[PDB]
Amino acid sequence: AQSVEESGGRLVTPGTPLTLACTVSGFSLNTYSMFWVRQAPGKGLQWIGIISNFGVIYYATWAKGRFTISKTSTTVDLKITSPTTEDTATYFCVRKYGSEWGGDLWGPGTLVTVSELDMTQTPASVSEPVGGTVTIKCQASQSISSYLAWYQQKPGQRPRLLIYETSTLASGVPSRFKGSGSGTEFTLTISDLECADAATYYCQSTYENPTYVSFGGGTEVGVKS
Amino acid sequence: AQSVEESGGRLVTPGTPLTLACTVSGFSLNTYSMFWVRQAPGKGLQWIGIISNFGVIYYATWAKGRFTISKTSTTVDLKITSPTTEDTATYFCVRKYGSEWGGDLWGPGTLVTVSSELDMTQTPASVSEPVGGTVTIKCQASQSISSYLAWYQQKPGQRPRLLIYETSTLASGVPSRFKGSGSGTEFTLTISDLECADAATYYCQSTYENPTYVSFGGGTEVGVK
Repeated sequence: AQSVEESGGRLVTPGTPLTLACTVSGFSLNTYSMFWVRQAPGKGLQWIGIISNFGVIYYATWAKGRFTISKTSTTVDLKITSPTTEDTATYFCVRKYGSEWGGDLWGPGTLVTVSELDMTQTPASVSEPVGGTVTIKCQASQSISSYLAWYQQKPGQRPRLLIYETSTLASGVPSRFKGSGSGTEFTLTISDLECADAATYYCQSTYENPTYVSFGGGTEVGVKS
Repeated sequence: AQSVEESGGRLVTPGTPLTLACTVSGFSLNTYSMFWVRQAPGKGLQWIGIISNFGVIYYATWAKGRFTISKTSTTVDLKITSPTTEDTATYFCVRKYGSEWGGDLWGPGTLVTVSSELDMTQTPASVSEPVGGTVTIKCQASQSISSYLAWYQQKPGQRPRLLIYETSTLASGVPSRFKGSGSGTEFTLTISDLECADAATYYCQSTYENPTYVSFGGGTEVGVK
């Protein structure tokens, strides 16, 4: 079985440096690239940076100077150089799938407490009845061709990949989830809604450049009963 | 017969003053106090101010200068004196229940778009348990607020529903699976025999009868997985 797990999260005082670890099971970091994502409580997902199987690192522009990535044979490490209260978040390491800068295997995340493409997601929140239809729209500042993934996140759980390459369905995801779009306009449609489908959904630019990798703000989907 | 409805929400340019109306059915503004709450998209609930049945107004400290409340025999009005982009939100009027500065009847809310001191800490931010499980949410007040605490339920894209007032007293229609407890600074909500219907955001609110002490928690997303 292939799995991923983060560790190192704890309470800390501003400026006290901190290192998090991401330990992998069932695959080699000699084969697979890994990346780090964070999520402040109540806020959405934010990309920090990526390290290739050959150890080439790319950081988001906002993260440069604030974070250091490094790796061992079995561990990917994230150092927070000089924390502030704005760095309070759950930190996830994610295993990159082959074709794009998206992730198929997420860790449970580790909580840290401290005492340029734009993606526009609509709507923010929506509830429809069991059997209903929901449509989420995602709009990209620049053209990202087919490099778009959709993730599902239940409250207090990790994101699950639903769709990669705009329309390709991940293994075990039912065909009720339909992805479509090209360039700047993308949509996810959930047909025959079920209670299990209630979650937050995020679009992500999986374009292979750190300037272009971006998460939408999220869409809370509820189911009426 | 008893209901509340807001009106006046629209797109506006920064600085253009705007008045919203709250019109009631089934009760007298001679008997009941009314208060205004706002909710930016994706963000949580924020109290603006209250007007008594006798027309005595209290504003949140942040709201002073930014908002004006007034009433006619059948309408409660909220004026935004000089809107900014930070004022973009759904605005709710709420009918105050007798014992505390909490609200039992909420309107659908009206959307305003603008385009060109007690602290409540809710733990955890997000949580999922399995159907039949138990969920426990903690709410922590900066100062002692005695038994003046209410719990609200909000499904995505809907209005809040009052569950519990006076710390432990169960509102009309709410099943006994919802248990509230606490005193002073430490309060908890427990949902027993979890159901799909229960998946929502839950907010605690200080219902202390002073404008410096009225505050909403940041919310807890509850999932059912």
